[PDB]
Amino acid sequence: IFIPFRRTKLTFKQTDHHYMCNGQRKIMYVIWSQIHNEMA
Amino acid sequence: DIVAYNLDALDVVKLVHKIDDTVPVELIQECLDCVAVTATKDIYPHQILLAQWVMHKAFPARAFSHINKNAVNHLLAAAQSLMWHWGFQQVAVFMQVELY
Amino acid sequence: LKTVGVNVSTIWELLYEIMTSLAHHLYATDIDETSMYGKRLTVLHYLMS
Amino acid sequence: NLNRYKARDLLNLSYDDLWSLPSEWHLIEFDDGKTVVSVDRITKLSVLCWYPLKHYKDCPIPSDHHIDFNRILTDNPKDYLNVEGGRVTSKAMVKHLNKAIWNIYDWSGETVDPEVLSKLAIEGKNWLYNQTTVKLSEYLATLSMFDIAEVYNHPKVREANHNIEPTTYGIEKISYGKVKEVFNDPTQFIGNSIIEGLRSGTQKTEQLLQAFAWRGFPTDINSDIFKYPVTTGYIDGIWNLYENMIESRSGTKALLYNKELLRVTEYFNRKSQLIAQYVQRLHPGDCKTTILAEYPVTKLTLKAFKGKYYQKEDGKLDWIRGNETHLIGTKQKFRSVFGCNHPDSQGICMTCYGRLGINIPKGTNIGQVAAVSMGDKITSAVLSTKHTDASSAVEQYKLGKIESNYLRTGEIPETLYLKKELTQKDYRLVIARSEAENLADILMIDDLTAYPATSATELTSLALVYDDECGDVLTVSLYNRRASLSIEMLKHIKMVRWELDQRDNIVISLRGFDFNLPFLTLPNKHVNMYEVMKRFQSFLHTSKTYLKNYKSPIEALPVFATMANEKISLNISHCEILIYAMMIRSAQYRDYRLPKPGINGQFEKYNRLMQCRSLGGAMAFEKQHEPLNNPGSFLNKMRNDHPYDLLVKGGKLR
Amino acid sequence: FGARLNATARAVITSISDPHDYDELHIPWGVGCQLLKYHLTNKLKAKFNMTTREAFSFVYENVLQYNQIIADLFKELIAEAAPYKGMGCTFHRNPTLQRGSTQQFFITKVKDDINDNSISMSVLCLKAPNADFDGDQLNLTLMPDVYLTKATERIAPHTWVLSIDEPHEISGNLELQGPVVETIINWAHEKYLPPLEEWLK
Amino acid sequence: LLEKIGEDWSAAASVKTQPFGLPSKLNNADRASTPGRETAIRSFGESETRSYNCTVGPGPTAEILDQTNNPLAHAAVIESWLTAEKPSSVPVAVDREKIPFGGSRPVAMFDHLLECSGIALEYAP
Amino acid sequence: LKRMMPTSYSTAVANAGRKAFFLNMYGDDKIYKPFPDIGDVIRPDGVIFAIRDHDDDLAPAEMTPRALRTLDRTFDRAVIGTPGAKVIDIDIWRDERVNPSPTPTGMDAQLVKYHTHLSSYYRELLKI
DNA sequence: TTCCCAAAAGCCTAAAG
RNA sequence: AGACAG
Ligand SMILES: [Zn+2]
Repeated sequence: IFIPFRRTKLTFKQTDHHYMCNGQRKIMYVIWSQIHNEMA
Repeated sequence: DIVAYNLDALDVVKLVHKIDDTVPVELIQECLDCVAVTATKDIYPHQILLAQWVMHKAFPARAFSHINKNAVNHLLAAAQSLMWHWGFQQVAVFMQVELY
Repeated sequence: LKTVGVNVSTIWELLYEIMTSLAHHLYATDIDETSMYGKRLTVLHYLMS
Repeated sequence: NLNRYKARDLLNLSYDDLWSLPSEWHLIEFDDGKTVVSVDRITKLSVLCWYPLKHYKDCPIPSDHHIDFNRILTDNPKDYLNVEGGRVTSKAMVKHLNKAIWNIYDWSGETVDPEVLSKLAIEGKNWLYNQTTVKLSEYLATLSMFDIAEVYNHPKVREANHNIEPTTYGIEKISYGKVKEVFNDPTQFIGNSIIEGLRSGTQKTEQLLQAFAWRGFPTDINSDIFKYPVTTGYIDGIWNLYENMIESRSGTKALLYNKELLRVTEYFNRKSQLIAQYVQRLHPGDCKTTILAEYPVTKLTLKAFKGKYYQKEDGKLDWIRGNETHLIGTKQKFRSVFGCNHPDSQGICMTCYGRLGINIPKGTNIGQVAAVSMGDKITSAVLSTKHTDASSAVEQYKLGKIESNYLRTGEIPETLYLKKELTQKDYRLVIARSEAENLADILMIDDLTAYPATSATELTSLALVYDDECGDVLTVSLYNRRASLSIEMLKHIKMVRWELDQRDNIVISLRGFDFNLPFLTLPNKHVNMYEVMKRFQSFLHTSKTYLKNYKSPIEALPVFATMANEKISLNISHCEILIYAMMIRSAQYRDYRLPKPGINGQFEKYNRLMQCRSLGGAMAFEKQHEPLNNPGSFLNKMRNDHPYDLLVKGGKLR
Repeated sequence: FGARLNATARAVITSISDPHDYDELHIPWGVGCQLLKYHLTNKLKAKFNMTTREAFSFVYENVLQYNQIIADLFKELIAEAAPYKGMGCTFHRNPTLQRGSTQQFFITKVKDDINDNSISMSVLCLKAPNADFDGDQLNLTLMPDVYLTKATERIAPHTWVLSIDEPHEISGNLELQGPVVETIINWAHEKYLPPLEEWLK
Repeated sequence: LLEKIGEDWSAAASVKTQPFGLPSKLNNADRASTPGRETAIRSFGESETRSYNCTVGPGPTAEILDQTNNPLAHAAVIESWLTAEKPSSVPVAVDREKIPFGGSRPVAMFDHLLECSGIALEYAP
Repeated sequence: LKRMMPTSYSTAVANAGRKAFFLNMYGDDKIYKPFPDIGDVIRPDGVIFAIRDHDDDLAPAEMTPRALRTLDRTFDRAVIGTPGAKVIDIDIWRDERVNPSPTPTGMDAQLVKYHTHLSSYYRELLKI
């Protein structure tokens, strides 16, 4: 999901991740967005 | 163009007759014989200026700043012959000259 | 965002909408990148960048 | 009571006398014992093709030089009264020029320079062109609405353009078959410019088929086939919106596959030419070498051996021709480039190379010839992928011996299946996370009905594992065709979920999965010749088929030969030259010059060969600072010579 | 490895559909005048009492205009190229893929039409490159020597006759063009005579 | 009618040279000053010099590139054109004895630049 | 092809100041004309401007009336258009606040003419 | 911009004084 | 490095 602002040109991406509920493994999407440009 | 102007200025009889058809060939021969000795020394700005003035109907003036030394000497001989035939003998004397 | 159909007033509201309502566009999107309807023909925002 | 003429006497006639012959049926008598019944115009064309024979008055003219050589005069009139004559094509006239020049070559003791023969061939073609352009100023060809109507109004074409099931089988094998049968009939259309040109190769059949018959399944920018075909051809108007848009996308595909595929292909061609330019000299003669290469001749690769010497029985050398049925599928001892102990360091003999070396000009770089031939063929194939796209029959995916032990095919044109033997043990699928990024979406969607299976995953390798912990990895993708998990297994994964692994690979238990259901649905996508070119590049420069992995070039040539001949018809001599350019002698001792006789030596990668063979050849390739700043380049080691050396310096020989 | 040759021209390839020679090229008036600048200067100086400056002035003045003198000079240059059809030269089509992309030709005549900025390469030598008359400009390098002409003789068109990928076959690049093949078809494959049985009877 | 009508033909017997001797491109004022363009066409690229080096011996190709690169060789070619009774069919264009190989400007620049680094490419003995 | 003749409009720009001066290519000995007038026709050899570098020491060589008319292809700067092409118009820009005028007296007739017309036009615009 | 592919970094595992 | 021509 690509959203432009006056300053930034942000992008919202997603990946998968695992977590245990009631002892059983479950998979959910984690939505991330790099915002600190110096991170790259 | 510079190579062509070198090969052009290597001849004098044709250019002299292009300036003036009525020029004896004996003067041309004498000037060439004098070039055969004068080519050793250096060429000075007044000589080049006079040769550029006299010979522009057949040879471009600015080419004098690009052509080689032998071509300049032959053009000086042709200009001296033209001056000698015309009657300006004093200036003709100052064509093939050494500094001192 | 109000024109599109989102009610953002603060960037945290935007993050909540993306995490809850706009996340539908991340895995199975009703609209498509291939189309060109519902798009603007902007001139000034790029000239006066 | 036909007329009579003699081949040699008729050839000696002047052009004015030759064209001033009556319209007749005449018996042409050749220097052999066969006589040909022919009409005057075919005879005149035959003589204009025979033109190279004028300069050699002592070479007999066999009966097969004539264009209409099908008819032969015999005692029984049953064999020549009604026989179809040889079609006159540009290819046919070139073939007759070829026959004449090689008759000249073979009649002598092969002591004729082939350059002279090629000179005579172009001279004959030029005289033919001039005489045809001058004399045939009224026998022109004309096109208008009348010809298109004449082809269009044929009742069988009209039937072949109606009542058609919109499928690949029902269009591109039935209706196109009917239209081909109509066109190929030698009696239906006579005097029609379009079909007269079609019967002689002037027009390729594919365009006329797409015009008169239904246009078939255009392609999008990505090489996928639309489900719904085009009902209308080009003679009738494609007036709908869907069909116009999809053919427009075909045109867009043409533009892009031109531009960017040229961008990559020319770079690969440059690298191949740079590397092949090391193999320089082809010296005519024979090296009398005893080393032979045991090559397996197969059906597909037989045409690639068209010029090469090999040992027959009783130790005799014969060269493969275009037609050998007995040798098909058998191992023969060819005389290859490898194992040629020619004195030259970069030179090979004529016999070891092949018959093709005769066509090679005298002072030519043979490695460049091989590289240029490959570049032409691959560039043409990559650009004209659209030419082969006229048929919507997607290239089927083949299963290897290891893959067939786990996967089967049937009950569906595209999708694969799991064999019942996998029920014996609790097998388990392992896939990469890189190739499965949008998979978890199936968990969030509560109805996997409208969800496309192709967007979930794009697989190229699957590890089937069972507990002991053994199992095997299988390659499922065919170049551009990346296999995707079927809807049934997407539902199973949604029901069962998965788990990661230390190797960061998704692991799925296949226990409880309903078998005999679709598995690894294959996309309806054409294989790209661009991917095949990438495969060629990777070959030349869990088990893959890189060239360096092979021990000896003898067992390495057939793999490359088959791989190339799958899509480009490349001679075996060119493949041998390229592989021999790839070779290296004593790679341990850091010696990079070409091995002699050609087998005693390993293989090497492209970059090391380019940057460690000759610095002059390394300057024209990438990263000049790497060999400039290299200790080995300063060592006084024997090295090969490259033409750029003379260009690296100003021209000083020594 | 090569950059920006001198004595080089580049022009749209429009050809001659006339009885000609395959090793025959027709450079036009402007290309002939500028490319053969010093040849024309030499001829003017040798024949007429003209200074080299006058020679350049005449040549440049008569590039966009026609005259009989410079045409005669072109004809005499091509004639004085004695053991050749004309002035040897190399002709390039880009991209250089095959042997036939670069081929030797011999200049035979500057065209008298000033409006023809065209280059009459032979019809036969068209298929060796991918040269079609759809508005493509090809390159032309004038060989300044007989030694270079003899060297280029190895790039002459007769070198690509024999196919480099077939043992005994002429390359498909020598096949006749469309119109000529169709003319030959319409001439030879016509029912202008009765069948053989009816012809005998 | 279309554009690309011609009129862009660029025939040039001899092209003006940079101070570092090599033909250059034409600037606007100096490109609109000649009847028809006077550009030095790059008819010898990497692919063209490949084809020449392979079809013909590298000798003649190096000679052509030396005539183009070395200004003295080009001057000798023009002098041979002008100082011949037959400007066509000149026996030898550049007398290599008078003008030896190795004077081409790019190659001399490359060799000098390497020598400034302490290295020089030379033939194996 | 006569029915299909494209019309081509082109612009030729020449600068002459202290660096160089216009030659005489459209006028006789009596009248000095550097470039064609409006509605005039370019020479059979399409040549305009032909400006020559200004050198005082070469005055009796490259400033004689014959030398001004004569064009040396080398050492001179001409702009070469299509011959026979009718001139549509001319735009003149002049820096009039240089006390020593670089152009010698005599070779500034058409220049001053067109500059005066353009100055009147722009002055009337400014007055409006 | 994104895919190719080689070369250097870096890491666990293993052999000799 | 963008467009155009092949
Ligand atoms: Zn051998």
